[PDB]
Amino acid sequence: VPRGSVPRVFVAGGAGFIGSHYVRELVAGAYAGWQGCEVTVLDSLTYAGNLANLAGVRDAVTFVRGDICDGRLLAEVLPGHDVVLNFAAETHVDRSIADSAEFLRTNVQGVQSLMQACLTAGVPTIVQVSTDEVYGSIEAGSWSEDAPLAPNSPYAAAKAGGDLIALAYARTYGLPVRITRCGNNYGPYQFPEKVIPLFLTRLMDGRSVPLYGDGRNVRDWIHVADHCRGIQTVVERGASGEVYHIAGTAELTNLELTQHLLDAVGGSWDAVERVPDRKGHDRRYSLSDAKLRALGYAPRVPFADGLAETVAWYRANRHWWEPLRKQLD
Amino acid sequence: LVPRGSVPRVFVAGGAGFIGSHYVRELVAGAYAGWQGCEVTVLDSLTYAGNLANLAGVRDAVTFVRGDICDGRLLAEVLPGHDVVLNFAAETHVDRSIADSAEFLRTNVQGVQSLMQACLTAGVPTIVQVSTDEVYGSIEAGSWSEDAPLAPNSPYAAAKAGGDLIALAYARTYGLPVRITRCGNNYGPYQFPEKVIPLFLTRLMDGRSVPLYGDGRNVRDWIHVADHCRGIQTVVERGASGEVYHIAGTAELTNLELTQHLLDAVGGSWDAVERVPDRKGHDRRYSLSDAKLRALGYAPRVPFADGLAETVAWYRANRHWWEPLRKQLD
Ligand SMILES: NC(=O)c1ccc[n+]([C@@H]2O[C@H](COP(=O)([O-])OP(=O)(O)OC[C@H]3O[C@@H](n4cnc5c(N)ncnc54)[C@H](O)[C@@H]3O)[C@@H](O)[C@H]2O)c1
Ligand SMILES: NC(=O)c1ccc[n+]([C@@H]2O[C@H](COP(=O)([O-])OP(=O)(O)OC[C@H]3O[C@@H](n4cnc5c(N)ncnc54)[C@H](O)[C@@H]3O)[C@@H](O)[C@H]2O)c1
Ligand SMILES: Cc1cn([C@H]2C[C@H](O)[C@@H](COP(=O)(O)OP(=O)(O)O)O2)c(=O)[nH]c1=O
Repeated sequence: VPRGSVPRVFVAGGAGFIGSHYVRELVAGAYAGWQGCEVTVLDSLTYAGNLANLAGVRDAVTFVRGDICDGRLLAEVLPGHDVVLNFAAETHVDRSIADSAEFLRTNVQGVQSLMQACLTAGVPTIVQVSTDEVYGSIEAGSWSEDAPLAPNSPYAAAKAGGDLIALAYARTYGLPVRITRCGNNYGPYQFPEKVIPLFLTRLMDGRSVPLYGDGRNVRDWIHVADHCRGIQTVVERGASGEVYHIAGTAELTNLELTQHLLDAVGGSWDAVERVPDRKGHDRRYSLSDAKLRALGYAPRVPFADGLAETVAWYRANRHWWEPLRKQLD
Repeated sequence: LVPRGSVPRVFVAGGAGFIGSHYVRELVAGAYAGWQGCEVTVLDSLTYAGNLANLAGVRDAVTFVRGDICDGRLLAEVLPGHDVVLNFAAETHVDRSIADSAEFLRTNVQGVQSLMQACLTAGVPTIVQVSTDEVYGSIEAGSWSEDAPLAPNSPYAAAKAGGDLIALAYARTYGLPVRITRCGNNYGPYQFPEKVIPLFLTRLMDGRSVPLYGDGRNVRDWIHVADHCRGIQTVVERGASGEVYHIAGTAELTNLELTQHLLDAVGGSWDAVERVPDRKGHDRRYSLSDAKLRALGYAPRVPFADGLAETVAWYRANRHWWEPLRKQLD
C-alpha cells in the first residue's frame, strides 16, 4: 500500500532553491491542515541541487536521486501520493543562452514525462510551477492570466513549452494539473548565480558586482516564502486546467535593486561594474494576481524585511555558499 | 538567393514524408522559378511515416541521409554548405499523440532546438520551421491572424507549439534567420493512409468501412499539398527572419460534408460509414487568415473538387504504394 494515515506529497526538484523551501515549510507544519506529512523529494542533483538544503528534514523526507524524464522510475515512485509539485527545471537565463539543450529536455520533455506518469498513477492534485517570463516583456501595466505567450529567451520558451504540454494533458485527459506563474524569487538557499545572491556574496567578499547593460531592466521581487504560500493556495483552492499568477511586491529597476542591496550590506557604488548587456534581455515583467488573491492568497513578507533576513542568512552561511562562489569564480 | 556554390543547395529535414517529399519533388522538377538544378539533401529518420518510395522519381538529384534531427553531431557535419534548411520532420498524427506523446515532444520540440542550434553554428542563411494551425486551439467564427495567442489543446498541437516557441526564441535571442509557417489540413498523393482523406479512399476502394467520429460537426480548412508547398516556397523567397506566415485552406468543411465529398468522389455509400463515439483530442474548428502571405504573392492553384479528384485517381492507380501501408495499419 503506497499511502497511510497522513498526506503524502511528492516534490520534484525539491533539493533546489524554491522546492527545498516548500519542503522545509511543509515539514515544519507551516501550512495548516498538512501536519505530519510524508514527503518524497525526487531530484537529479544538477549543479543547482543541494542536499544541504534538506539536511534538517530528513526524518520526514524520502529522497530519490533521479530524473523527471525517467518514466519507469516515476511509475514506481508516484503511486500513493496525494499531491505532486514540479519545481524541477533548468532555471538560469544566462545558462540557457549558452546552451539550451537541457532546458528543453528538463523543462518540456520532463513535464511530459511527469504528467504522463501522474495520469497513469491517478495523482489527484498536480502543480506545474512556472514563471512570468513566458509572457515576454511589458513596458507598462501588468499581465493577467489571459496574456499571450511570447517568450524571448530559450529558458522562457522552454518553461512555456512545459506549460503548454501540461495544459494539453488537462484539456485532453482531464489531468488535474494547475499552473502557477511567479515573479523573481529571492531568499535563503538561492544558488548564487541569480542576481541577489550573486551580488550579496560578492559584496561580502569585497568583490565587484556586474550590472548588465544600462541597469534599467525591471523585475518584480517576491520572497520565496510568499511564492510557496501562493503555491499552497493553488494546491488547496485552485482548479484543474487553470493558471494562477503570484505577483511580486517590489517592482524595481536593477539600478534601484542595486541601491537596496548596497544599503543592506553597507556597500559602495564603487563596487558596481557596468558590463555588456545580456542577449535578448527582457526589459520588464509585471503580473496581476487578482485571481489568486480572490482565493485568499496575500503576501506576508515586505521587501525590506525579507531582504534584511536574506542578507543575514548569506552573512551567516559562508559554509554553504563559499564553495559555490569558488566554483563559479 | 545567392547560393554558396554553383547551384543552390537545399536541406530538407523530414523530406521522406508526405509534405516534405512533395516539396522535394517540386523543387527538383523545376516548379519554383529561380530554383533549377538545385542540389538537395534530405535527412529523414524513416519512422513509420517515412517512405523512400515518395522520392523514387528524384533519386539521382537528392542525397538521402537516414538520420534524426535530434542528432546534433550528425547535423553539425551535414548542414554546412546549405543555403536553405526546411524542417518538415515531425510526429504528425493527433490520435497517435493521444496514445503516447513522448516522441511528439522529442521530435517536435527537442528536435527543433537541435536543428536551430546546429543551424546557428553552421551559419545557414534561411531556415523554415513548418508548423500547424492547431497551435491556436479552436475558433468558432472568423479566422486567426498571425498574432493569435498560442492555445493548443492536444499533445500534438502543444508539441508543435513548443517547437515554434523555441525557434522564435532563437530568432529573438541570437537573430537566427528562422521563419515559421502554419497551415491547416493537407491532402494529396503520397499521404500516409492514417489521415482521414487517404484512410477513407483506401478503405472505400477495398470495400471496407470508414469511421466517422462523434457528431461529425468538427470543421477543417483543406489545402492541397502542392499549394502548401508553394506557400512555403513563397516564405523561402519573400519572408523575413522571426516572422510567422499563415497558409490558408480554401475548402472549409464539416466532417459530415467531408464524408459526403469522399463518398461521392469514390462512388461509395453511407452504408460504409461506421458511426463511432467521439475521440479525445480533436478541436471544433480551425481557420487561418493568410492575407499576410497573399500580400507577398502567394495564391493557391488547386480547387478542392479538382484536387480531390486527382487524389482519388492517384490512389486508384497506386495500390502498389498504399496496399502494404493499409495492410499494416489493419
Ligand atoms: N528562481 C526564480 O526566481 C523563479 C521564478 C519563477 C519561477 N521559477 C520556477 O520555479 C522552479 C524552481 O526554481 P528554483 O529557483 O528553485 O530552481 P533551482 O535552479 O534553484 O533548482 C532546480 C532544481 O531542479 C533539479 N533538477 C533540474 N533538472 C532536473 C531533472 N531533469 N530531474 C530532476 N530534478 C531536476 C535541480 O537538481 C535543482 O535542485 C523552477 O520550475 C523555475 O522555473 C523560479
Ligand atoms: N499533414 C498535414 O495536414 C499538416 C498540416 C499542417 C502542418 N503539417 C506539418 O507539416 C510537417 C510535415 O507533415 P507531414 O504530413 O508530411 O508528416 P508525415 O507524418 O507524413 O511525415 C513526417 C516525416 O518526418 C520523419 N521524421 C519524424 N521524426 C523525425 C526525426 N526526429 N528526425 C528526422 N525525421 C523525422 C518521418 O520519417 C517522416 O518522413 C510536419 O511538421 C507537420 O506537423 C502537416
Ligand atoms: C545574474 C545577474 C543578473 N542581472 C540582471 C538580469 C535581470 O534583469 C535581473 C535578474 O536576473 P536573474 O537573477 O538572472 O533572473 P531572471 O533572468 O529570471 O530575471 O538582474 C544582472 O544585471 N547581473 C547579474 O549578474
